[PDB]
Amino acid sequence: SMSVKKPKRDDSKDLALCSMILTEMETHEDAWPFLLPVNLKLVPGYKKVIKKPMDFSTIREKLSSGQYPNLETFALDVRLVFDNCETFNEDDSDIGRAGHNMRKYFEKKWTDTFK
Ligand SMILES: Nc1ccc2[nH]ncc2c1
Repeated sequence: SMSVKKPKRDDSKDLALCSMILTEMETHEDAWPFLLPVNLKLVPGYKKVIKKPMDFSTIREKLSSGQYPNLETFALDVRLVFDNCETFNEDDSDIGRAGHNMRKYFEKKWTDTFK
């Protein structure tokens, strides 16, 4: 509270570390459904169903331009990619499996790096 400061974690390396994690996701072989925005003109249903589209290239642009206030907002956008994937794809599909794989991959990197 006012004038009562909690010790806080050193956050000076957060930007660099999120960038490295995002690089590892960008170069994963199962990243292909997530590298660019879904084409809302060509994919039926996506625009109406998925209220907040997100993809790795958009996360990279936001990270590179100071649009994440902290590392938690970065993780929220990453998880949004995989939550959108589950909403729109059957678990059994190639894209559905890719999303579950990438989520697992991310969360381990996240835990190992920050927790
Ligand atoms: N053609 C095609 C098939 C499955 C898809 N999931 N998301 C986009 C998309 C496009």
